Amino acid sequence: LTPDQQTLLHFIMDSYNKQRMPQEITNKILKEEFSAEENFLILTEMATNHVQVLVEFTKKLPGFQTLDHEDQIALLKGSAVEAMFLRSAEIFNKKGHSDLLEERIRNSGISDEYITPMFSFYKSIGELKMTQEEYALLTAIVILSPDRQYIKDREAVEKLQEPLLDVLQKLCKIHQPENPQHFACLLGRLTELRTFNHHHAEMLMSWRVNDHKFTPLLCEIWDV
Amino acid sequence: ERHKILHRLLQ
Ligand SMILES: C[C@]12CC[C@H]3[C@@H](CC=C4C=C(C(=O)O)CC[C@@]43C)[C@@H]1CC[C@@H]2C(=O)c1ccc(O)cc1
Ligand SMILES: [Y+3]
Repeated sequence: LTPDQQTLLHFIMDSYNKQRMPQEITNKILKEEFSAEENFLILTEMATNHVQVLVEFTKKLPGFQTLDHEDQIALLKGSAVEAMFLRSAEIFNKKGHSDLLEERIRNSGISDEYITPMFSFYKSIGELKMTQEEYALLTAIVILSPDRQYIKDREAVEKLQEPLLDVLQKLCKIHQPENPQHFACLLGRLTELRTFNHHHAEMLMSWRVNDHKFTPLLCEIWDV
Repeated sequence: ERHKILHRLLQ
């Protein structure tokens, strides 16, 4: 990596290394009652909090916070789902504690057709043996995607994402010189990740029908 | 937006 690239990675890692489930939440995962409604509530709190952590992490991505203070909204709005599912893949592969979180996820009003692809994606991520740098850079890349629905200035976003893609590529060559297609593999996983925008929207539909309540922030980002 | 809160915490 060049020094500018090491600098970029060092700051992304400093911030990404601050992400961790709050203890009060962890405690609830262990002791709260077990029911569809309760499980949804626990998940809704973890999600609301994670959107807040994403906001902060994004605010630190270089150049981001100098973009049209609205094309910014397009990005966070557009990437929240993908970032959360990537984060969850990371945690289910690290581990149990998460053993319990899974049992709650499996009885939270999520239809079996979406449970299936969620756990298969986790297994597929587990397979790539990703490093923290890879999870951090991929999340940054997910957030800085130039294809979001409301992107006016797609070219500017493109400019800020490029350097990250470049850093990831070099990292893959450095830490897996004997697995040259690793990088391509990570990019393919980003593709499977995008299908969660649809899975998640179907989950929102089932939950709404089933009369669940979200959170002011989540209602905003997902238009409920 | 409209997405007041998101605009908010995005200081
Ligand atoms: C994505 C998700 C909310 C965010 C959770 C994720 C599973 C594990 C996690 C671990 C985290 C950590 O250890 O830092 C941060 C929260 C996340 C990333 C849940 C799986 C399904 C759920 C969901 O989509 C959902 C969405 C809206 C809701 O109201 C409730 C659930
Ligand atoms: Y079904």
